[PDB]
Amino acid sequence: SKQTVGGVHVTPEMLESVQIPLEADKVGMTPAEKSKLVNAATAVYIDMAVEEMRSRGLAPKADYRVHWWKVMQDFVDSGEGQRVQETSLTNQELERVIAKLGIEGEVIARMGPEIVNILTGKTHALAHIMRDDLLFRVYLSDEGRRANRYMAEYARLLTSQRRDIRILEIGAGTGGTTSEVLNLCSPNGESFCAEYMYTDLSPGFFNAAKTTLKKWESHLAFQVLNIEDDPAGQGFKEHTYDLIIAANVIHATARLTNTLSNVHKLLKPGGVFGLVELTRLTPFYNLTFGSLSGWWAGVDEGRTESPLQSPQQWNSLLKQTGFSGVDLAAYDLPGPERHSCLLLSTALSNS
Ligand SMILES: Nc1ncnc2c1ncn2[C@@H]1O[C@H](CSCC[C@H](N)C(=O)O)[C@@H](O)[C@H]1O
Repeated sequence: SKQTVGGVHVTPEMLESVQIPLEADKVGMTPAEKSKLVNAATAVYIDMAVEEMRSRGLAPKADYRVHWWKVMQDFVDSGEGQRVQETSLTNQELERVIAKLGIEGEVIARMGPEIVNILTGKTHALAHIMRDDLLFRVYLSDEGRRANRYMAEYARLLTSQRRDIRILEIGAGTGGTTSEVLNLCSPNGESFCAEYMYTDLSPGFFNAAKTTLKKWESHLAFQVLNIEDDPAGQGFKEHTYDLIIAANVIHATARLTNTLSNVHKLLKPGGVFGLVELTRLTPFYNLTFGSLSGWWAGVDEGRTESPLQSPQQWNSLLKQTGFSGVDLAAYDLPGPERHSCLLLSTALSNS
């Protein structure tokens, strides 16, 4: 179609058609069926927790966790729980599945039975999910690998055809997306751009990232960046970057227009914003991330069921914050059971 983004030809189909190693293929069932199941195991635990809270006359600690509780209650009371009646599992069937689901079934086995403990404050959700780096592997899991691959693939296209590209990654964390990007853009550790600014809210990640990304360490710079705050005030050079990568982070901010405006301050006009985001809430994500305070960062501006936005919503937000909107959307899967995407947008001069 000759569609271009950031000056290179790319299409949704070009990215979405890529098939990559995923545990669901290897386990191996179809994504839509598994999505039914990975989410299927969660529905059981959600239902149990809601039933247990109510029967025991318990209420959650009076903080963000009540929002989590509300979502689980609605999931059950809306009748959505029963529909998920359609899939019945004996307690034998349930555990038998989970052993096969690698990272995902495993978070369910970890977190599912701890829902009441988290709600009532007997279990520290973050510490709990982080043990054995389970949270970090969740990012590496099949759940988000395809969207990360979309991003890496676009970065490769960009860096292979254009030289001296400057990249900044927001919320790089332990480098799950980064690792995919670097592996495609610099398969042999060769220099491939003029700058890769590795950033996160917390510098605590940087040490492990350097080790994880050792093959590329001399090409990476590391700096703290709270994207909720003015980037210039944080020692960054405004409007110098050609590509910004933000995987699974932008939603975790308090006010999306403020965050996007800050992203804009970093990009050159014509610069590309690579946004990797979940497209919608699923019970599994509610279970997995809903227990964490960061999930509820947007409640004050109405993101009260989850921090997430649909692609259409991101499109509008982008247009209001100096971007072109969604130039390209690539989804992990086709149909209703899709849950993640890459959104590419172009920074526009406000002048
Ligand atoms: N306000 C903020 N500014 C910059 N980073 C933030 C942030 N709030 C949360 N983050 C970071 O965003 C990351 C989200 S987890 C995503 C990790 C990685 N991008 C991946 O996809 O695999 C965390 O490391 C967290 O520290």
